[PDB]
Amino acid sequence: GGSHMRGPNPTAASLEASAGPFTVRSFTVSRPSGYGAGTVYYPTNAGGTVGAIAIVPGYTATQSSIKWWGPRLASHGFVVITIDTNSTLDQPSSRSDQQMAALDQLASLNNDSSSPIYGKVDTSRMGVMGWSMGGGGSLISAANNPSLKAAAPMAPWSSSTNFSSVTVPTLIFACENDSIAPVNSHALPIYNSMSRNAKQFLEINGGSHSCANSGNSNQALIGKKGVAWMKRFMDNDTRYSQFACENPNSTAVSDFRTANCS
Ligand SMILES: [Ca+2]
Repeated sequence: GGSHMRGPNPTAASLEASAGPFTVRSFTVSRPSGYGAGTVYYPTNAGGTVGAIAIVPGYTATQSSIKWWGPRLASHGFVVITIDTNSTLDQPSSRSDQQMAALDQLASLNNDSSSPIYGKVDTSRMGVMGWSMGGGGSLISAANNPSLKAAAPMAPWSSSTNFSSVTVPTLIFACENDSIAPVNSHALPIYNSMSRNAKQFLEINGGSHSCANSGNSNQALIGKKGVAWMKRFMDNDTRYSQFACENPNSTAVSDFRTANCS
């Protein structure tokens, strides 16, 4: 598909800032199809079509826990939907279905001349993210939909750790002191199961289960890595290779691993 480069050349400082290069606006989805609710964040001035990312919260949680990713990613050139699930008690498989339904709705709104994102989406370039059970659902989405270009589960919770089938580039954020989805029985065995993909594991030092959520104390680092990963793999943009693949050399990181990254 070639590359899909948007925006000025990245620097560490420009990726650690809270606001990327593009102005962002948002709207709530009027008739969500297959999920509970969504807010769509989009760049007004990206200079070309951009890929789409759907983000799912955790069990009992709402969009507030994942909201910060909307403007953070959209401002670098992505259409991002943060969803609420049909019920906040939905399990990971249901969360995956709703995540994929939200991406499909972004593709439909791209066809809709009355939508703010009419013609703004390259619907062939999509990614998945989520927290906790939504991170589990993101891994299910990636396993079931290898056409996805990237995945970034955060403090994932899953009953099964075997994601050996996944071929999608996957960045797993983990939280060192997680007591809800302990790293040793969730994020790390999940990470080790994947032998068929580019992958990365970033464990946040001292982090509780909410360490990648809105209001976290490491938005510079986490946001830099999330954006860099999505830019590298959703846009095929090798200006981001070093940022996506590098050990961040951060006292904020207690464990860093990566494989097959370029
Ligand atoms: Ca520590």
